[PDB]
Amino acid sequence: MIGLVGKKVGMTRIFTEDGVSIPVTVIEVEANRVTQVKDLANDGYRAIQVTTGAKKANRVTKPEAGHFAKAGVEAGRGLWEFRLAEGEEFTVGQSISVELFADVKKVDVTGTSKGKGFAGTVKRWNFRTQDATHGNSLSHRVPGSIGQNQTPGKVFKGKKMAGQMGNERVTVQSLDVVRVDAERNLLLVKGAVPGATGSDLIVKPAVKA
Amino acid sequence: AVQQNKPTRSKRGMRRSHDALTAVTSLSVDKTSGEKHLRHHITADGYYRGRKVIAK
Amino acid sequence: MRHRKSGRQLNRNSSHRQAMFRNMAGSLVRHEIIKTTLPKAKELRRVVEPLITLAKTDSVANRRLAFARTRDNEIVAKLFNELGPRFASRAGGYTRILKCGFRAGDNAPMAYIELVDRS
Amino acid sequence: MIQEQTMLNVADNSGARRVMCIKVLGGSHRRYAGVGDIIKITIKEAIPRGKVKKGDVLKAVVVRTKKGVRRPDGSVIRFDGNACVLLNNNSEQPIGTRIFGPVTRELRSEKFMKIISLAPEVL
Amino acid sequence: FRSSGAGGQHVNTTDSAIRITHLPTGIVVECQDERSQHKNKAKALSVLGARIHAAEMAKRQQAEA
Amino acid sequence: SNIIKQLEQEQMKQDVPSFRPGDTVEVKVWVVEGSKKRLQAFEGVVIAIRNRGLHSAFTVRKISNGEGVERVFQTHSPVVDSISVKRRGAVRKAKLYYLRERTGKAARIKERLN
RNA sequence: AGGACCGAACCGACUAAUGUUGAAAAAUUAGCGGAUGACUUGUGGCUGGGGGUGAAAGGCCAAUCAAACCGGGAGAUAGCU
RNA sequence: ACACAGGUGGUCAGGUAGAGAAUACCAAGGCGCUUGAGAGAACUCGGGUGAAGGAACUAGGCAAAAUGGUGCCGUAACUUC
RNA sequence: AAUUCCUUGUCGGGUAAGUUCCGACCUGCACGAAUGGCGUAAUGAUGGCCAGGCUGUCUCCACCCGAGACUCAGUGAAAU
RNA sequence: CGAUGUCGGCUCAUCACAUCCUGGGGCUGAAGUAGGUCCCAAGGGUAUGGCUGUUCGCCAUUUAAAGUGGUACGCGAGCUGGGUUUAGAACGUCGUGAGACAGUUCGGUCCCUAUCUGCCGUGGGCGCUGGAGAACUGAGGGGGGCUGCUCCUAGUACGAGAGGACCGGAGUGGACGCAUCACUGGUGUUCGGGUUGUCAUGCCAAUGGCACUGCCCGGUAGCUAAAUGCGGAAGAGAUAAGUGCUGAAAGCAUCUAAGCACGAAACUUGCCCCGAGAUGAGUUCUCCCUGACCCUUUAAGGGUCCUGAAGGAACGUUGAAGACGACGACGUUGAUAGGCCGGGUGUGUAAGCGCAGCGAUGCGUUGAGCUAACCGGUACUAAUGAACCGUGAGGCUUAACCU
Ligand SMILES: [Mg+2]
Ligand SMILES: [Mg+2]
Ligand SMILES: [Mg+2]
Ligand SMILES: [Mg+2]
Ligand SMILES: [Mg+2]
Ligand SMILES: [Mg+2]
Ligand SMILES: [Mg+2]
Ligand SMILES: [Mg+2]
Ligand SMILES: [Mg+2]
Ligand SMILES: [Mg+2]
Ligand SMILES: [Mg+2]
Ligand SMILES: [Mg+2]
Ligand SMILES: [Mg+2]
Ligand SMILES: [Mg+2]
Ligand SMILES: [Mg+2]
Ligand SMILES: [Mg+2]
Ligand SMILES: [Mg+2]
Ligand SMILES: [Mg+2]
Ligand SMILES: [Mg+2]
Ligand SMILES: [Mg+2]
Ligand SMILES: [Mg+2]
Ligand SMILES: [Mg+2]
Ligand SMILES: [Mg+2]
Ligand SMILES: [Mg+2]
Ligand SMILES: [Mg+2]
Ligand SMILES: [Mg+2]
Ligand SMILES: [Mg+2]
Ligand SMILES: [Mg+2]
Ligand SMILES: [Mg+2]
Ligand SMILES: [Mg+2]
Ligand SMILES: [Mg+2]
Ligand SMILES: [Mg+2]
Ligand SMILES: [Mg+2]
Ligand SMILES: [Mg+2]
Ligand SMILES: [Mg+2]
Ligand SMILES: [Mg+2]
Ligand SMILES: [Mg+2]
Ligand SMILES: [Mg+2]
Ligand SMILES: [Mg+2]
Ligand SMILES: [Mg+2]
Ligand SMILES: [Mg+2]
Ligand SMILES: [Mg+2]
Ligand SMILES: [Mg+2]
Ligand SMILES: [Mg+2]
Ligand SMILES: [Mg+2]
Ligand SMILES: [Mg+2]
Ligand SMILES: [Mg+2]
Ligand SMILES: [Mg+2]
Ligand SMILES: [Mg+2]
Ligand SMILES: [Mg+2]
Ligand SMILES: [Mg+2]
Ligand SMILES: [Mg+2]
Ligand SMILES: [Mg+2]
Ligand SMILES: [Mg+2]
Ligand SMILES: [Mg+2]
Ligand SMILES: [Mg+2]
Ligand SMILES: [Mg+2]
Ligand SMILES: [Mg+2]
Ligand SMILES: [Mg+2]
Ligand SMILES: [Mg+2]
Ligand SMILES: [Mg+2]
Ligand SMILES: [Mg+2]
Ligand SMILES: [Mg+2]
Ligand SMILES: [Mg+2]
Ligand SMILES: [Mg+2]
Ligand SMILES: [Mg+2]
Ligand SMILES: [Mg+2]
Ligand SMILES: [Mg+2]
Ligand SMILES: [Mg+2]
Ligand SMILES: [Mg+2]
Ligand SMILES: [Mg+2]
Ligand SMILES: [Mg+2]
Ligand SMILES: [Mg+2]
Ligand SMILES: [Mg+2]
Ligand SMILES: [Mg+2]
Ligand SMILES: [Mg+2]
Ligand SMILES: [Mg+2]
Ligand SMILES: [Mg+2]
Ligand SMILES: [Mg+2]
Ligand SMILES: [Mg+2]
Ligand SMILES: [Mg+2]
Ligand SMILES: [Mg+2]
Repeated sequence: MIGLVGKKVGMTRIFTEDGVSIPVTVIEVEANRVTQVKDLANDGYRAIQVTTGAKKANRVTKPEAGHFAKAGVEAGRGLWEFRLAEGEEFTVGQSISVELFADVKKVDVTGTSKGKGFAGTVKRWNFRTQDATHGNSLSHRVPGSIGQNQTPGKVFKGKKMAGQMGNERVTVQSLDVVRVDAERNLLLVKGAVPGATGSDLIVKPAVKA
Repeated sequence: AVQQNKPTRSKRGMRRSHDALTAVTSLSVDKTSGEKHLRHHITADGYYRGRKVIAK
Repeated sequence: MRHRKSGRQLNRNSSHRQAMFRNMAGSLVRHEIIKTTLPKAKELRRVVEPLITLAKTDSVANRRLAFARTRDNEIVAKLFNELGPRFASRAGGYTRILKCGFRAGDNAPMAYIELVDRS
Repeated sequence: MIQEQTMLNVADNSGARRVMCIKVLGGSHRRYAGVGDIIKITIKEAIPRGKVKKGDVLKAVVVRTKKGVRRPDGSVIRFDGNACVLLNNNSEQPIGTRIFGPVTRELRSEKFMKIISLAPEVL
Repeated sequence: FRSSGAGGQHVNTTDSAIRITHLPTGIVVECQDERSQHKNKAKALSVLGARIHAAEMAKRQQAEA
Repeated sequence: SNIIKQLEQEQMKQDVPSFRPGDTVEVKVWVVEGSKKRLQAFEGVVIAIRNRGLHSAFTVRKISNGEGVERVFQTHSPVVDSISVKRRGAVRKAKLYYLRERTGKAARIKERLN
């Protein structure tokens, strides 16, 4: 089953009648127009290639704009690709809107999370700090010991060290979809999706039911 | 915190493989005084994009 | 991490920038074109240009604010008398950054920040 | 939000004025206990004669915290004093038959039906 | 277990100290006197004689008196 | 944004009264005990009001049965049935957090008669 | 009145952090103990190496002390490297 | 050894607050410490604040926090008074 | 016990729990009377233990302000 | 021995199975519940405290369990220095004595800016055979895997009672991980107010400087956790111990030799992330270049005049991206940043004037004024006309094709 390319507008809440504040994330999901359907004979697998949004005519390039004028479609801002399942067909310029999610109950919002920069091990891997007093010399937030004495004469691969934290793709799974507001092109999922405000979210229905 | 073998003039030259300067790309020609300057900076005579912004 | 923040530090503590930009907002009003570095000029726009928007209503309450932001009466007597009705219709953008190359002492990117209606 | 070494007030007339959480029950490495959570206490101060005595080791259910509890609409109920009602070691039911001060709606169950049926104001 | 006292570096690494917990009677004897645990296990097995025999000869004089 | 500030102003309440810090407000909240809906009252000094539109709150500090109790009601919540201002108070501060160390004659905030 | 009390100059140097190719071959910063006494300090004098001096630690005697430094015997000697 | 955060005896001692030669801010005066410009990562140093708990830390309340002034009421064991 | 090896002696106090501590017992491995014995008010930058106050000490670290770190320009070391 | 720093702790670990729990079994002197023991199994998980320098240990209290070991009895160019290997001092003791003690006791400097391998990150170069913008297939590699209690089945089966299930389902917790700021909060030396000492603005008034942001009290965005969303799975393949079916060699018996089915948190997948430098350099879609000549040492050759494409880079305005490069947005045909305008929010009734008051002060003007990073707008200033780099139809050989 395909998913739809959203955008994180922000977070707010939906009060029930009961007095239950549901933290929902307003994902606007505009019309996802297909640009290229892929098949087993030509492409080796089955998937559609959707796009969303609009883009400046002096900023789309001629290789990129010729890809859309083949499909008969307005130049969107990106090109995402959704693996089709079995018994599921779409055409070359069909516009897909948020009423696909109108009957699902849990989605998997995949976004590009925030960027914490070069972040040390107390922030990245949740190491403990060393003792802030009792004599500690220049070693309050360091990783400490990163190996053994001469039997491994090496740090092992996949060592938890400092470095870049975030700005990576992550997937938050099984978010309970609260409202499919197809009037104003929205989708409200209960919880905290990755990425900052205004980033692209790739909302797909849940693989784990 | 200190070496055990003197690194060669091969490794020194390879370390300096990225320490080479990139020149100026192109100088922008002003359209009134005609002289060349850095792109988006004023000239050395006080002109910028035609108009005289400050006397010399 | 500097997510969504604004305001350069300029390697100065917060009681120095407030007393550096106050000297620099005065000297930009007094001379109408000053040559400073490019980050100290881009942060000067957030100080001088609100001192000219304050100058569009000559009142005793606004004289005492523009004197609290500058502590120089000659600068306040130029903001409200001269630079007030000089920029009486311009919706912001009261001053102009003119990049002027590099400084021969420390290779700083310099700039001329001038008022718009100077010459 | 009660951890070990927390001095708690006592919210009944079992006999203590000041008890100390020495263990947080219910799981491995468990840090904190909200309301309705069983802690193991020791009695650090007692009324001069009563049902419990200075130095006993027994269980208590925390009925008021200063970190409070968050209702499902996000609304929080903060108190001022960390206070608990002293249960028993075997039966795990309260000792003093008269609760003092308010309790919360997160306390009531078939387990603590006997506390919210002795409290003055169940918030 | 390691010995606990002065004596340097052979103290510091090697164990050379033995505690014996005689399980049914509960009598423990914690001998750390010499530098080798062979002269220090035998001096703690020869004290479980004098702390079990002399505590059964002193139990059958409680039920003698 | 704009879509955020449109999903909020279609779930706000249109009848929140105008109360300030210091007012002895009297909030009647719903209480669902068992399977019955009754309406419990909560009266005390407002010590803070946090305005964010839909996410608005107000902290009410009373002295219930000797023990001081605070409670941060979400203002546009559907569980606050009726906010009612019984007494209006006079303070020169916006968040009355000095009333936490005061009990009795020292927690007297005088009445604003305006 | 006081080898009296609190506390600056001044004399010290108890803890900590920094520093350890330092700013400094022992110091800075936050504290610290004495502060009319067996106190402290200026300027000169005096005691010399098996000797000085030492409220005594083998301390100190010119960044050197279980016997100074400089020259000399001297290219001591070295079954050791 | 340095245009070195050390060391160096005397003399003069203004204002307001203060018991004062403390300390805060100032006068006569003298300076901004001979590398600067950006950036606002880890991590280190020097600081500020902190939810609920308050020695659970640890070799040890190390270090931080805390206490801090004057007037008056009041002040225990012990005591060589 | 600045002395006790066995030893974390045993009993009592304090602790939810106390190899330390305090009070006693004496079976002093190996205290003892000016290489002084035992007391001792005051005093100590003295050693051990406890309690209130207090707090990032810690559960558990979060943020912020400055000096470095990082980048550009100038001068330009070192151990190995 | 021209130095291989040493016990315990702390911070990280990582492997082994002789497994503490969770999983699967056999046997039981296994009725049930609970056990006993043995085989299979390393996927995860595997206490906080009192005393001691302690490892060890006892104890308090948890826990599904608090495994045993390797790794220089891991880990001091990561940290601690209580202990122990120094110098001071004392006691007990031995010695006439200097001194001595696996006897004790108080005090006692822990250095190094990373060249290399290693590892975590992030780039530059060229390669992939014309160049370029994108979208991916996934060989490979990593991450994740823990689990309690309660309820239903059922007070059923079992049992004489006491007690009390397997199998299966539903909740809701601990611990851990990831994302996030809507909420509750922390910070918020860039916002607003109170206030002390002083100084300055000619003075009163009003304000600013400095005293840790002077000391405070609130607090926007941001980042954050204690805050709240989600996660571990289900299934599938082939199995371990184990139980089988049919079944001979061996007329019986037999799970195995031919054949066949079952079987666990392990294994391969499923789930998330990276990923064609996967040189075995892959695939698909799109775009762009259709000029003339010389020369000889004829070839995948140098050179010349014209030409300079798609695109990229640079520069600038910059970013919820960021050490620097990178990545992303924008560049007048323009909301990229600042300003401006309106709002929000925070502080909590500015100044000036008037009045009440002998005055401090109070009140009206007044929810006033100011209001950072926020939200919605607006071209007001800065984002330049160019130029620079990239070229001009893409080798050879066979094959199916082609008219
Ligand atoms: Mg960032
Ligand atoms: Mg720690
Ligand atoms: Mg050090
Ligand atoms: Mg430190
Ligand atoms: Mg090897
Ligand atoms: Mg070598
Ligand atoms: Mg280089
Ligand atoms: Mg910004
Ligand atoms: Mg600088
Ligand atoms: Mg200041
Ligand atoms: Mg020895
Ligand atoms: Mg050994
Ligand atoms: Mg004296
Ligand atoms: Mg000092
Ligand atoms: Mg004194
Ligand atoms: Mg001599
Ligand atoms: Mg000397
Ligand atoms: Mg001699
Ligand atoms: Mg001779
Ligand atoms: Mg010789
Ligand atoms: Mg100098
Ligand atoms: Mg002074
Ligand atoms: Mg300097
Ligand atoms: Mg910083
Ligand atoms: Mg602090
Ligand atoms: Mg705190
Ligand atoms: Mg608190
Ligand atoms: Mg402890
Ligand atoms: Mg501990
Ligand atoms: Mg201290
Ligand atoms: Mg302090
Ligand atoms: Mg003795
Ligand atoms: Mg005892
Ligand atoms: Mg202790
Ligand atoms: Mg004793
Ligand atoms: Mg004697
Ligand atoms: Mg004698
Ligand atoms: Mg004596
Ligand atoms: Mg440089
Ligand atoms: Mg050796
Ligand atoms: Mg040798
Ligand atoms: Mg060597
Ligand atoms: Mg096995
Ligand atoms: Mg069994
Ligand atoms: Mg493993
Ligand atoms: Mg494995
Ligand atoms: Mg698996
Ligand atoms: Mg494991
Ligand atoms: Mg204790
Ligand atoms: Mg090991
Ligand atoms: Mg070994
Ligand atoms: Mg080791
Ligand atoms: Mg070690
Ligand atoms: Mg090492
Ligand atoms: Mg090493
Ligand atoms: Mg030590
Ligand atoms: Mg490197
Ligand atoms: Mg690369
Ligand atoms: Mg894998
Ligand atoms: Mg928040
Ligand atoms: Mg927010
Ligand atoms: Mg807050
Ligand atoms: Mg603040
Ligand atoms: Mg905030
Ligand atoms: Mg002032
Ligand atoms: Mg005045
Ligand atoms: Mg000044
Ligand atoms: Mg606060
Ligand atoms: Mg499975
Ligand atoms: Mg058969
Ligand atoms: Mg047969
Ligand atoms: Mg199978
Ligand atoms: Mg599982
Ligand atoms: Mg527009
Ligand atoms: Mg703008
Ligand atoms: Mg408001
Ligand atoms: Mg004001
Ligand atoms: Mg007014
Ligand atoms: Mg009014
Ligand atoms: Mg307002
Ligand atoms: Mg505004
Ligand atoms: Mg905006």
